[PDB]
Amino acid sequence: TSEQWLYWLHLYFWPLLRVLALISTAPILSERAIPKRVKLGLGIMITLVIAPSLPANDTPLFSIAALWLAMQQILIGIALGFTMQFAFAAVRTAGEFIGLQMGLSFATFVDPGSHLNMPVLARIMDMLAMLLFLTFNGHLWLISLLVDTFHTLPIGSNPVNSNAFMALARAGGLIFLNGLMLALPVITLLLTLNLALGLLNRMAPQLSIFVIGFPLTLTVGIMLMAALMPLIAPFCEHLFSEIFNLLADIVSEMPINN
Amino acid sequence: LDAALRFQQEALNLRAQRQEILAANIANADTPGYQARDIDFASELKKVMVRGRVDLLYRVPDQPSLDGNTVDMDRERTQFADNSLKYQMGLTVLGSQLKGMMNVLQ
Amino acid sequence: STVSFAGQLHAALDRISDRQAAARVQAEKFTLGEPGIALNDVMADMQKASVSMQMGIQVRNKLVAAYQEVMSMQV
Amino acid sequence: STVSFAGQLHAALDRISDRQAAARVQAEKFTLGEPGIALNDVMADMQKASVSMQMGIQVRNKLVAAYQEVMSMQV
Amino acid sequence: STVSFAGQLHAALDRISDRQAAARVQAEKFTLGEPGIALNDVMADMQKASVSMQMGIQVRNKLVAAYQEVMSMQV
Amino acid sequence: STVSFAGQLHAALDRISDRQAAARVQAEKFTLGEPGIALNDVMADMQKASVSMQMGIQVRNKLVAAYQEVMSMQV
Amino acid sequence: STVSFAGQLHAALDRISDRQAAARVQAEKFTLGEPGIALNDVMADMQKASVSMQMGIQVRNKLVAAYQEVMSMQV
Amino acid sequence: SWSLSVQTLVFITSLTFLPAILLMMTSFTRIIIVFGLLRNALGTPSAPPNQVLLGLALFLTFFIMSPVIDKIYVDAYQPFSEQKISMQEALDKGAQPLRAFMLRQTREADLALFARLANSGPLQGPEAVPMRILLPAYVTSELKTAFQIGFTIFIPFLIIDLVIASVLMALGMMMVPPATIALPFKLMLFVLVDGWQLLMGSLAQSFYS
Amino acid sequence: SWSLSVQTLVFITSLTFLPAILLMMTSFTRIIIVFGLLRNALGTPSAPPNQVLLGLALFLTFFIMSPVIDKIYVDAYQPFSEQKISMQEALDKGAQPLRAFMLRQTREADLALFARLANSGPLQGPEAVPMRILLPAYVTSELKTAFQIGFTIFIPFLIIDLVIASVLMALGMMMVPPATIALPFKLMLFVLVDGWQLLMGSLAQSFYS
Amino acid sequence: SFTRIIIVFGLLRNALGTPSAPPNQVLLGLALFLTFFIMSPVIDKIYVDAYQPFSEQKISMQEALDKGAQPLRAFMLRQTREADLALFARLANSGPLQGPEAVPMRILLPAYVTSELKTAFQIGFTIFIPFLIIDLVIASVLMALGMMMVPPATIALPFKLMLFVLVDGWQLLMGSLAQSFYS
Amino acid sequence: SWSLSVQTLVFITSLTFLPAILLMMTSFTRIIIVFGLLRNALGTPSAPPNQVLLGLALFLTFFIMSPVIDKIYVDAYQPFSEQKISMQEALDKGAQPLRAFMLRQTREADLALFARLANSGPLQGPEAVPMRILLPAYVTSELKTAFQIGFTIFIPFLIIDLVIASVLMALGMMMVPPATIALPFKLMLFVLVDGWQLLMGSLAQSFYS
Amino acid sequence: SWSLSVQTLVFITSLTFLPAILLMMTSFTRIIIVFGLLRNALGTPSAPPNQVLLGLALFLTFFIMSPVIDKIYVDAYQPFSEQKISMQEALDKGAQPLRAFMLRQTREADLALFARLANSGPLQGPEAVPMRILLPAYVTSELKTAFQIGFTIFIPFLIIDLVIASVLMALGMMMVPPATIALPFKLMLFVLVDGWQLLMGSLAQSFYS
Amino acid sequence: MTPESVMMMGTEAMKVALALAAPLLLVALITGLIISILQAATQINEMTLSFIPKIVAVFIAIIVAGPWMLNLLLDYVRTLFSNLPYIIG
Amino acid sequence: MTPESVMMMGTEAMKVALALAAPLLLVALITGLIISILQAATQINEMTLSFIPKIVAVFIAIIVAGPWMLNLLLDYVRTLFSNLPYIIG
Repeated sequence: TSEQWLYWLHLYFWPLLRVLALISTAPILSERAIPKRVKLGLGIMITLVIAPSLPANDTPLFSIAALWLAMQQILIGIALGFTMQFAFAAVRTAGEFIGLQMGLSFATFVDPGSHLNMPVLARIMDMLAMLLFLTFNGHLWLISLLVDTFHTLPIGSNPVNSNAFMALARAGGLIFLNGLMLALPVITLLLTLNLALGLLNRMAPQLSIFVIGFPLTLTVGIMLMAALMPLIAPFCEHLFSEIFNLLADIVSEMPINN
Repeated sequence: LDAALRFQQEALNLRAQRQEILAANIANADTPGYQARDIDFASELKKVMVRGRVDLLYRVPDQPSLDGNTVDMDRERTQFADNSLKYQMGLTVLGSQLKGMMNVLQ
Repeated sequence: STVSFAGQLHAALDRISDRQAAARVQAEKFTLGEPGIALNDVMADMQKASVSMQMGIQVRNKLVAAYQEVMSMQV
Repeated sequence: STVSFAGQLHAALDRISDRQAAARVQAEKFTLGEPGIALNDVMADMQKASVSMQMGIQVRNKLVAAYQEVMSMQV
Repeated sequence: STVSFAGQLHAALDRISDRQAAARVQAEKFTLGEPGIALNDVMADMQKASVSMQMGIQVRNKLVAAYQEVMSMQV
Repeated sequence: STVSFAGQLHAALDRISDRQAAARVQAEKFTLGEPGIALNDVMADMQKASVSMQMGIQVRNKLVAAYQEVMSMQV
Repeated sequence: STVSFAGQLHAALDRISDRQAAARVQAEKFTLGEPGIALNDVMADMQKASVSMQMGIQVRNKLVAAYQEVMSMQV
Repeated sequence: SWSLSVQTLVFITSLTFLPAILLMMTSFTRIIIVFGLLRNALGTPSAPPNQVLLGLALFLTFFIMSPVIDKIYVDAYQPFSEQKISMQEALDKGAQPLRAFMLRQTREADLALFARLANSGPLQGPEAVPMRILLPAYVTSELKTAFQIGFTIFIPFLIIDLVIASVLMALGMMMVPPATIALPFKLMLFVLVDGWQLLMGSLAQSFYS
Repeated sequence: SWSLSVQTLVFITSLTFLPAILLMMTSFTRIIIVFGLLRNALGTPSAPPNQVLLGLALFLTFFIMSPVIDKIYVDAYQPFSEQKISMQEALDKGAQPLRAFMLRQTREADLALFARLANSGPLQGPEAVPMRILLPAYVTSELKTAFQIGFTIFIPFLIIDLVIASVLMALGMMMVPPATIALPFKLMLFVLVDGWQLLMGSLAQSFYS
Repeated sequence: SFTRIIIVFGLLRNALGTPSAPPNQVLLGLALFLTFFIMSPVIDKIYVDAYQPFSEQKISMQEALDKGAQPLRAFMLRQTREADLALFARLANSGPLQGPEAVPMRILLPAYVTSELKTAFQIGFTIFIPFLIIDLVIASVLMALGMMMVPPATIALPFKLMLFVLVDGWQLLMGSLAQSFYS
Repeated sequence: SWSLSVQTLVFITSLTFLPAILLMMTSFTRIIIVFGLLRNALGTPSAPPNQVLLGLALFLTFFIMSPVIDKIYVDAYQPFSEQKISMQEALDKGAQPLRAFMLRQTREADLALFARLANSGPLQGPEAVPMRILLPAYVTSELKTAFQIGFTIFIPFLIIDLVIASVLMALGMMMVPPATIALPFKLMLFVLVDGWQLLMGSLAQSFYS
Repeated sequence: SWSLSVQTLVFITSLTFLPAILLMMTSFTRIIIVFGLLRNALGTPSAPPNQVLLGLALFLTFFIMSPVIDKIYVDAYQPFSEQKISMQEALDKGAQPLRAFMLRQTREADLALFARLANSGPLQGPEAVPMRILLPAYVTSELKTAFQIGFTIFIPFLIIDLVIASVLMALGMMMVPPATIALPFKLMLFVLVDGWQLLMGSLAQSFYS
Repeated sequence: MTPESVMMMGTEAMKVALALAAPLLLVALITGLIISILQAATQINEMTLSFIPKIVAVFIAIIVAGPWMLNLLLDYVRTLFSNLPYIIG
Repeated sequence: MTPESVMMMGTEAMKVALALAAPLLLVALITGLIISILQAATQINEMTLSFIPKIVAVFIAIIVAGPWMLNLLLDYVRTLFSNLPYIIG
């Protein structure tokens, strides 16, 4: 219990720091609903299971010259959790743009301090994707990849290489790509509807989409997205797997590149 | 309330009074015809507990002396030592009650 | 009849004040040499006054903590 | 039936209170001059009562800290 | 094999308890009238046991402080 | 005349400061070996100065708490 | 020149540091056994350095609170 | 009886449990929820929560609970002062008016749920409910009542908002923000009705029906 | 009297109760509510909340209360200097000017509400009202006054918004955000009128008349 | 317990618009009472098999621990998602586990907290879905009528409140949590 | 003088009162309100409030205050460093230059209003106004000046909005949303004119003229 | 040097200044403004800034400052570790690469203004300018550059808006809302050309040049 | 509080809403109808020629309806807050 | 407060708004009507052919009416704020 331990209690601190970074940044782990004590205790109580079989020996220098080590762990956590947010942003884009088609957002068109559309359709699909994530192996693969980072990039004087934050920067990237690739059928069908009801204006310029168009397009959008709700379930697979691969890639890109 | 210290407080006051009585005994251990006095601690304590805020009984003498004096010094020495010890005990008991009451509090 | 918590607080503070006044006047009356008053009673009364004042302080602290915790929430 | 947290705390407080009351009765008897009771028993029992009350106070502090730790967090 | 520092704390507590129990049984045996055991030996072992117990208490205090501090980092 | 809160605080702080200056001068003269000044006077005056300063500390702390509670109000 | 908040603050922190260093050198020489230095000198200067440290810490806390209050108002 | 041991040890802890449990046992749940919801209507906060609404709710709850406090006073305190009552008989003497007061406000179905999920055996009468059952049931009933009051308060300001919006865009003012036009009308409506008296009086009188 | 214990024990706790009860029993409720409502008009914050509006309000209410505080000084602080007065008659001596001020500001029927709901007995005169009934009455009446002032504040900027939108609509401007054009004109109307002086001064005048 | 319940309450307050329920007091207190009612059987079994024997005879802080742990272990195992144990056994380098009992505390705790988080969020998002339905319908109706930029959140909030009170919301929620918490 | 008690007591309290009262007493009010209003134009916020505009405003006010703070330094910090001045004449020696600075910006009539609502007697010269009068007058004058600068800033972007709208209507853009069309043109106008340089320069040159 | 005192004051306080001062000292201002502006085009947010855009800017600025952080590491973290360089030459050696980085992006007349209003005398060379003058000048220059980049990004989406509106209105679609038609076209332009990689690469290249 | 009660409250609210918005909406509709009837038959038209007539119509209607719509709204609001305590059970 | 007084303030506000807007709406409607009359008699048109005439008319009106409009608005608002204290009761 002395420093014969209490500097071997320096075995817990760095892995705890990395696990805590991931928890504070991860998609499900870092939700404001969880009491802060639960997240902290989960970090401590994961590292206690992972800390043995982690041969770590460093020093919390006074006026830390090894804070650049602490940085390292924090950064790796930011790598793992935050990137997994891209998969949600995608749908939080897709569904949002779907509203931007029907009628829901003409307040956001010509000008304000109130957006009012984030509550409407983006939070439908984003929490639907929340559940799709969790239902696997959602909560867990992030933690397993964190342990894998412990084993591939444990603790070192060369923590992070350049040319490797572009990977995450131009990664999304696939935020726009996948948001589209999901919302494309709905957008295309409502484009057809909008152009058709516009062509009605050729027979009579009085038909006034404000009067005719919006009630039609709202029903079309609601019914159609009801019909194309299940299409998300396969897409989320993609939407997570590829991003995992990216993380996996960078996690396994870093050791052979160091 | 706060009459939970009343018993030991009145006991300690009666102990002080008995100290005064016994010191008077020692002082007048030579005056002719003194007829040494005392008080019954138990009875006076009960009397002050039942009603609140002390007859000077006469210590029954042994060994006459022709000066009328009846202070038999050995009895007075033993009783004075006993009273002093009981007074210190009362001090310790009151101290413990007040320590406890102020320990529970802060 | 009605309680008027301010009235109970005033009563408690008056009880503490009068107890301390009794102790202070008895110390006055002892160190001034008046007969009667004994040192044991003086010390006991001083200690009782200290305990009552400490109880007042602790009750104050709990009431103030309660007030500031009720007033720290959002309507 | 149950653990009855309220009942358990009541039982503990009763144990402490009856211990102190019995010690005070023993001191009552000794100072009043009853034979039987001895000085060494009086002091030992009063010290044991002090220990039990101190245990109660420590448990009180830990439980109050626990309760206030639970009630501070957001929901 | 493994250290499992909760096991180290258990070992420390067992050491403290065993030392106090040894001192207590030595006082037991001596006051019982058992020949052999000396008075200075009894008192010295009681002294050492007291120091070890305060060792344990100080370690307790600092571990509780450390835990109450690691539960304050915001996450 | 008028109130001028600032003037009242200025006067209170001058009172605290010159009370302490009197206590400091008393200590100066006593330690320098002058007639008159007694050790009871020095100790009592130094304690009075400490009590007055502590009262100032408490009043300041409550004023600062009130200020930072008033100007954390959301308009 | 000008008030030079950076240069002024640097000079103040240097004053704190060199007072601590002077106290530490004095204590070093005292415990090494070097003649001269008296014990009261060591204790008094160590406490003076500690008070300088505390004043610096309080100034820092107040300035950090001020900065974080100013840099949080919505514009 | 207790002997200045546990007494004044249960007093201080009673005071530490005061601010949460006792203030959320009596009222000041309903009052605070209703004021918060009222403040969502009528536009922005526009009233210093931790300053005026909390204090007004404290005064209101004092007045509402005053008969309960007087009954507790007369039946518990003075009999507890010096004679025939000491902190066990005092407990039921001081609880009985409070338990009756909370029973009168509980939904007649929350007690059912909490008694059935606490394995409680059949209940003979209103007096057989244990405090353990009656606290959370009262809390849930109080939350329901507060939200009911909340919608009923929202209604007229919803009326103002919708009528202003309809008039504006019917007149052709297609995209002038109706909240900005409406906010003075919300305040006007709530001041001509003398909204604060109606609200606090209705809350108080609802809280004993 | 009290003895440098409970005296200086009531003092520190009084300073604890200061920031809420004392700043919301005198003024600074009407003023801060008017300032916040004014800030809802004219668009965005345009004045840092915790700093300039709050500080300006604190100064302003000190300035309104300076006569009442002067009378409280004369009737409490000067005599409380060692002589004939110590925190027993001093209490109501220092209350009376403040009670007179609050009564002079309260609604003549909020007193009725908070009296009738307190089971209070019939009142002979203004002096017979207690602080108990006086506080919530003053708070509620002050909220009414603040909302009346706020409605009057929202009037002219409502006028500007409507006239701007109507001009745009007549010119055929189907989809222009009239708020964007109207905001500089809101400030316009608020500076040529010299709005800050007028509003600060009118609050002060309304507060005693 | 008291993580799942408290998370569900927090999410429920995320819906229904504004919080307007005093967290430090009412939701915390209700969650604490509800978790006590849930654990009355577990607490009873721990008491009967530890405290009565740990009191003065044949058990003292040596078998007290496992006698009091077995009930808590059984309760925790009955609640764990079956895949978290897999992860934490596969990362603790522990070997194959023959039965339900074979999992130790060092494995049981992180799996239990992860499973509790998962269950709490499944419940909480299922609770959101109807209130976002209300947002959808009200926004779409306002847009259909052409109410250009009327702020649909303000209109939705009272409708969310009656949605949550006509459906007998608080009783149904507390009852569903208690039922789900032993199934 | 003071004796290292109240010294280092009033120092720490002065530090606590720094962020709010001192900053809203010297400058950084005009600057920050003008930055907020410029942010209102040009479309969305599109510049982080909590970090960058606050930092730039702090730097601007430091640069503007450097003559004032240098006078305060030469008049206190040298002569307060151990000789003939110890935090009694330090206060007024330091206040005088700041007082002159604040007087140089106060509107001629705000002082009048706040003096007339203090019942202060006649004043002889600018040296006769006390800090009590001088704080709120300076604050109100600063708000007026900030709003005037706000007009001068909104003018050109209002021109762009209206000219884009008029072109779009004449061309026959039935209901194109001209705001999205005008935002990049607003940014273009503000970058070619070199608007950040010349804006902060204009504020600075305005602020002491 | 400093003595177990101030060290771990200046460090913890520097960590306190980190998020605002140090992040807006280097980058993440230009990137964040450009990202927000790009979000203004393409319609609504559709990118959760609290979740994604801020982190993307954070990663991008890490990449951007990899060279300056590498040079800082070489100049300080090797020598300053345990030997021969102690927090005085370390400070200037570690200031040199960041200061060159900022000076390389600052418009050559921002520094002019901020020197002419700090009353700084002659500045001998580019290295002679202090951080006092370098900070606000760098911030203003970076704001200019961010607005330029945002304007260029607005160009093509403005073109798409006007061409789509023109097609709709010419083909006879009298009064269709061209914005909802244009939004998917905005996406198509932005994804077919692989727009994100182009944007981050162009920013990265232009940031140091 | 059964859904019958909430529907009753909602129907009351809707009819008082139409009562409060009846004159202004109806005169706006009437002025639009009149200016459109005049719009053809001399089919001249630019876009509106009708916004200003609607403005003055709403002006006069607010002056005329005026008192009673505000009084009817006040009656509904005061009645609703007054029966607030009784609708719970 | 009484509803009589709020209606009084409201009508005063409506009449100052109407006086404030009268030149602009007046000239807009006049020029629109003139171009609509001339719309026939060469019935050629694209949509309006009146937008620019309306804009130049409102330019002329804001220049020539101008100062009295702003003076009337300022006097109204100054009087409103001046008598604000006296309307509470």
